[PDB]
Amino acid sequence: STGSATTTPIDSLDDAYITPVQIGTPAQTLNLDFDTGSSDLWVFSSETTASEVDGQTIYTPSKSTTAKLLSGATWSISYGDGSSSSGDVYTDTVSVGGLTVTGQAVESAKKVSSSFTEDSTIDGLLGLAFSTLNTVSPTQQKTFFDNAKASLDSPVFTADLGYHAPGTYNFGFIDTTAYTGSITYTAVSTKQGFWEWTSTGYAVGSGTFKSTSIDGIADTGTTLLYLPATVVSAYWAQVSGAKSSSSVGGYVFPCSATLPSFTFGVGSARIVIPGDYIDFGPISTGSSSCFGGIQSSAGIGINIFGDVALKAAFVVFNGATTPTLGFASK
Repeated sequence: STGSATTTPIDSLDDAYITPVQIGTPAQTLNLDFDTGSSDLWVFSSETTASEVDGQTIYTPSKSTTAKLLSGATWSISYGDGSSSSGDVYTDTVSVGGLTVTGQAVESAKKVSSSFTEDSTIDGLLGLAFSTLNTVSPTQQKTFFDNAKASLDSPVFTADLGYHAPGTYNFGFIDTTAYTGSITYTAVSTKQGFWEWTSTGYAVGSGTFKSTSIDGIADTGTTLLYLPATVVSAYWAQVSGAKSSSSVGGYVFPCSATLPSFTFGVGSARIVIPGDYIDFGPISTGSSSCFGGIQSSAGIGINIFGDVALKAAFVVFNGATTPTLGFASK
């Protein structure tokens, strides 16, 4: 089997991407944030505290003839941005782009933090990291990809995120029309539960490539590119007026600037992020200070190849017995 679904930016900055997902019988379609940095499929629901729902579409398990309470199971998750959610668990039929999994754990939110309530466009998350990170207790549950894998034509999914435009998540096949050149594959460590890999270096603009190993995660659920402070300083030093602002929470730059590109290495190959992809717009409405799309990872503990980096590439998440990551230009 295969599936193919379009993923759409939630706003004009590509702050996140939503993909329609069918849950239950008859189908209830929710728009979920596919997140290769986590491993829980959770949704706003008929059980979510009413004051914490503000415009999201909800899953109502009592209206699904295939929903079954997973008795005793609870979940609770906290994300790197400080947001969180928790609740109980049903199993139900879940389909993405024509690919159907029966018995998928659907984690129903009883509580969500303010940032989820405040984002009316995201109805939940669909985790695509390794199932060892799934938070369901006392019986850990499998991701949608893990459950689908055996049925797929090939044990892979691909992320093809657009810049200010829709893109595609494919399951079970590699669309050879969706990229240019060849795909360069690189090793993955699953020891932390992430799609963790080592970039071979970077360049700023037209500058020379610096060969240096940068360990990080491929994370579709993170907006920006978080890299070591040395790398980030070298980038922003090429932008007149750019500075790190403790009050804003990162590097800012004059909105009048033209940003240089940023290149990262994948083996001997190179992915170029155009400068425009690094512009996240005014820090507040009407400001002439703009927020940078490359930020320091120094306070995180891990480097994160988020959407800013991933949307410059066609990315293969290869879930074979030894997982690997593939990157192609497009």
